[PDB]
Amino acid sequence: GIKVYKPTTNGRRNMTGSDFAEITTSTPEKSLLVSMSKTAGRNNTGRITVRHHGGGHKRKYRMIDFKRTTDNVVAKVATIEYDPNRTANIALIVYANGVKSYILAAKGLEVGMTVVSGPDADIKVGNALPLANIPVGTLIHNIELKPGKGGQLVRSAGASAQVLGSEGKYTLVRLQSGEVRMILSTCRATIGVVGNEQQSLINLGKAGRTRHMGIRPTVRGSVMNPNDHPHGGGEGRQPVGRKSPMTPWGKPALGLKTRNKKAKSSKLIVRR
Amino acid sequence: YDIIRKPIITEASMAAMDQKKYTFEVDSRAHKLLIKQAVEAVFDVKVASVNTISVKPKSKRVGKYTGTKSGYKKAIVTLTEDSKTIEI
Amino acid sequence: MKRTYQPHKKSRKTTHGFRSRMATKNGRRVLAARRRKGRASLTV
RNA sequence: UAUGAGUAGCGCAAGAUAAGUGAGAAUCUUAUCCACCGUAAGACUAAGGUUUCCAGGGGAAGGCUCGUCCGCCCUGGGUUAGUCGGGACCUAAGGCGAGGCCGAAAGGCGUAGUCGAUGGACAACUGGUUGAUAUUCCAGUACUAGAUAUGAUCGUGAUGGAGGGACGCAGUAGGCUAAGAGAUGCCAGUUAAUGGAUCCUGGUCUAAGCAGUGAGGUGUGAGAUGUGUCAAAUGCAUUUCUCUCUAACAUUGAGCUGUGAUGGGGAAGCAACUACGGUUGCGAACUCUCUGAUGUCACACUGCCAAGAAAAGCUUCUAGCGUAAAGUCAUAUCUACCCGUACCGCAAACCGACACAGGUAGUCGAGGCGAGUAGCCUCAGGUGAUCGAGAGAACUCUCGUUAAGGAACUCGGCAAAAUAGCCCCGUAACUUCGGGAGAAGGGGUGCUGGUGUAAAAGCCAGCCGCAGUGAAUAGGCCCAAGCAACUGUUUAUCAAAAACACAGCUCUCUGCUAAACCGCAAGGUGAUGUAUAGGGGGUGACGCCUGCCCGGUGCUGGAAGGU
RNA sequence: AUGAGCAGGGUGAAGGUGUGGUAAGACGCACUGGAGGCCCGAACCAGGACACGUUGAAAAGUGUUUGGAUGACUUGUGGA
Repeated sequence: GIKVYKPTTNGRRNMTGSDFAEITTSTPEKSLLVSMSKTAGRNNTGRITVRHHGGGHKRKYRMIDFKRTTDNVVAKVATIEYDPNRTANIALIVYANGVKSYILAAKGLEVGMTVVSGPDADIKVGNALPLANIPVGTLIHNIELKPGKGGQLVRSAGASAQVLGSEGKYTLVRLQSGEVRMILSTCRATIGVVGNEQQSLINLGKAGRTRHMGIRPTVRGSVMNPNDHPHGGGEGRQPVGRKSPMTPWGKPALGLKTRNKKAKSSKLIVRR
Repeated sequence: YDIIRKPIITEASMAAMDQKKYTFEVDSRAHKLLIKQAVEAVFDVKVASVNTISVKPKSKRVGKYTGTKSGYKKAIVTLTEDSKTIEI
Repeated sequence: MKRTYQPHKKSRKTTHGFRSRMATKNGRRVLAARRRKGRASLTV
């Protein structure tokens, strides 16, 4: 879903348009209170601590149902709203008790589908079953190794997820890129699909509109000083033959993997 | 109790006399309601209120070093009528 | 052009007030140097 | 203490005479003209300055000269609040942080909590008033909150529960109004030199209340299951429907209409006396037309994506409520704290060592032309900014000209020149199809009467002109190539670019208490992020294309053996 | 983080609408309509060039041109 801008002026040359085109109207709900926060990368210490960054707005976040540990209710979707934050969109929900709960939206849902889990429900889009209930070869997200603990894992803005299999205590699941974790089988799960898909291909001309995105620009390492970077500056834009260029910090970057195989993990793996 | 400092005699003091007002001084650690009722006690004069103002200290030179003359809270005694003015 | 100090009252304090200087166990030490010398004043 | 040297400079703008003043006047004061600024060089207001203000007196230094003058000096006064700004309210960003966490120590972190305005909460506004204070002093009107005095009656209804406050940007339309123009109307002068009358002030009302309205949004409600509102709730949103969506109704609302409020304001002037300077007193109409805002409704609406503070004051619900005058309204009269309040503030008080040629919030900001807050001359207002006189040397620098010729000068049309306004014609090249492009080039442009221009140009004829955006103010163009796409950013105290950056494109790393990073750790970022995300490396749109070589290096992976 | 702004005037997209257009869309021309690192040009913010001065008004300027001029703007406030 991508319109264009007409190439009127320079800078407005390509300007791959939005096609929001789908989202319910405007005005997100006011008791969706999450306080705004900008570390701007810099820490408790606060020098920079974290690279090129900054320049968005007072991004008034809002509580999505990260966990959805609720039960078998008319969990009515009402609206699918815009997200400033994350790539997929979002949706309001009222239960029987008259609450304002709120979920990540999907591809093809609609207001009044009221989709819910006990894990009573079947395989239709929007159920928080565990994979102990979900059969083989399905398209899920929101599976996190800690039961009673919502999205930290591959509930994914972007595309959703898939599941190959399961055995015993765990679940043989791909994420992307030929990767499988085996997750605790009675941990919750939301069958379905991501909200937005094409929000990987929008090209936007102005450096300043990427500043409206909110990252101050990224320097190359090249013309930087020997004081600055292992790209040893000198005559011209000279090449770098200095054995696989790297961070301004002190480790090589290309190639090597840095697994930390000595983890609370690695018995939950794929070949890669 | 009588912690009124002194009166103040300007050319506006006679305008205060015609206005049934005064220009009296007290210590800094004060309140216009408190010196109001103190004035009511030792004077039996019927006060409307007092204005606010104090004076900064005047640090000029007085002598061969700097005359660090101090400020004082110029109390504008706003009376009502039908009471005892004091002509001192 | 523009010069360094065009301070306001918050500006002239909030680095050098008696609790600011007193605070960090350190500026009060150099204030105590300023006392053991005992110059024209202390806090500014 | 010389010296240079009585030389540089005398710190960006024009005063002038007469009279006073004194002892001594250029430079002090007045009068009278001139002059300048005037989207300011006005007024008012932040920070700041910290009394510089004013009155009187004086002139040791200071004033870049003089100096009776002064931001200089002595002396004396000068700043007034229930409502103005803050605090006695709340809270962001942040800071401190008992608890706790870790750490040789000091420490550094941090839950509760605590302060922290530039924010959000809320009553007063007109007139007069000094040498100076005015929303502060007082006349008139309030309102806010409390008090004690006084017919309630069970009522209050919380830290809970809601609601609400409560918010992005752009742009258009009105609505009204400040504000301005024109005449009605009022007051005073028919001016003196051809002419011979028209001349300029005129031109009020404050908010609060009382009652409505420009109008706006807004859908409403009712019933039942409540399923909940960590307890409860009649308050709330939704289960389900009767509807019924007239929008009645809930809900806000510029201005105006009267009232408020007949309030003294108001000039030529008039008298009086106070020097007759001045003060006191007295005294005019108070109309309408037209423009009318970016102010106003009001982020009201429309529209578009970078999707847009906070709590608290406030309402509602009940847990409670001696609920018995807690409550509660009438009633009555008082009260309403503390700090700040003067002046200057585009500036001789600020910050530039200085009476400096910088910098310095914000809000208003006249007419006439004029789109215009640009010009240009005069409003209101304010100012003459600090050494002058001579003489017009040469020279130095800012300005105006120039035959004839043109860039022949020079490394280089470098600087200056010249063009530009508005309208109306017209407009190549390639193009990523928008542009180019104001391409270029062309024409017009004053006034008089018509007629048509008022909504409205063009007509006609004439009058003229050296000249018709009469001056001011306001593009030199073209061809071609290289580099860079572009806008941005770039060494303030040299260098703005081909340098950086940038979307883009490429690769690689990271499945999460991420990787990476910061810190001894703790803690935290990364991000309430989840591989379309995060980190690193390259290159820098779009179009085409990215060929070969794993010997070596590094990387990755593997394990037989050596080590 | 909270705020303040940033005169005017063109330009004209997208969007929307309606009819000729269409089986029906694509099309036609209106109408809105302004989005826009749009343009000119004020304040404002810079400093490209040039002259002046350079023991300078000045520890970094003046003066004349020049750019941006609704943004990656400018900048108050108060912080790290």
